[PDB]
This record gives sequence, structure tokens and C-alpha cells, in this order.
Amino acid sequence: GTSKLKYVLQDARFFLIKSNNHENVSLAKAKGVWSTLPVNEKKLNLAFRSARSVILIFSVRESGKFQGFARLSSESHHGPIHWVLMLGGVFKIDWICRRELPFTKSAHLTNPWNEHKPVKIGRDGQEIELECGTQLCLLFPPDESIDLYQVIHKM
Ligand SMILES: CNC(=O)c1cc(-c2ccccc2)n[nH]1
Repeated sequence: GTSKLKYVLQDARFFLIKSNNHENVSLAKAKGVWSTLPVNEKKLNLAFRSARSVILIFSVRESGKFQGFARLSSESHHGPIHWVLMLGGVFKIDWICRRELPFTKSAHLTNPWNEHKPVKIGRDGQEIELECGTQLCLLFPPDESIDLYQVIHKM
């Protein structure tokens, strides 16, 4: 069902993450980590202290799809990850959904924080307004491999 997912997303903040390649998203799914540009890293650190959940929604450039979404479990930290290419700050993340969602299925959602353009459109780090981001996450196929119980107990 969707009740625990709705609880995790309650009063959350949402950010679009754009990766150059599938390899980095695959590494993030295997290792529970993400790194981003310093300008975006500053935004995510601020948001992490500010909200009960910060959700990253991932899209590989040119894929026409989102590849899943995850919750920050830490601010960025330094001191290695073989990313394909700065990306030195490393966030810990808990995956909420590792399934894909094609952009065709989100064509009815627009992001007020990006001029009400379709939510698929935006730069890496673009914030997605609460209602848009919640509805986007709810569109993904349920990921039955994930138990949100341990996620809820970090909030
Ligand atoms: C592991 N992190 C990444 O692969 C990544 C790449 C980017 C980016 C942002 C703007 C222009 C080009 C690439 N952001 N995150």
C-alpha cells in the first residue's frame, strides 16, 4: 500500500537530481550515497536541517525517465566513490523506490518553482514544490523490496 510512503513524504522537501549517466545512479542504488555540485550541495544541506524528509528524485539525462527516489539520511561529508564524470561531498541516502517512471506518465504535473513547466524539466538541484513532488512520488510503481519502517524511525 501507500500509507507509510505518504507518512514519509508528509511535509517533505523535494529536489530533482539529473545524472549524466546510468552508472552513477546504479552506484548510488548499490551504495546508498549521492554527490552533487557544490551549489546544489549547499541547498541540500540547508534543506536537510529544515525539513522532516528531503527527497531526491533521480533522472538520467536523455533517458526519458526517472530512475527512482530516495531520502537524505545525512548532510554531506568528506573523507571514496568512483563516480563517472567537485563531487567530493557525499550524502547518505535511503532508497524509497528503485523503480523507473517514464516522463510520459508525469506530463500532467507542473512545478511552480520552475515556471510551472512540466516537472521533468529542470536543472540538477531544482526544488520541486510540495504538492507536485508528492504526486510525482506517488506515480512511481510500488517497490515491494523496500520496507519504510526503518526510514520512519530515522525521522
Ligand atoms: C554523482 N553525481 C553526478 O553524477 C552529478 C552530475 C551533475 C551535473 C550537474 C550539472 C551539469 C552536469 C552534471 N550533478 N550530479
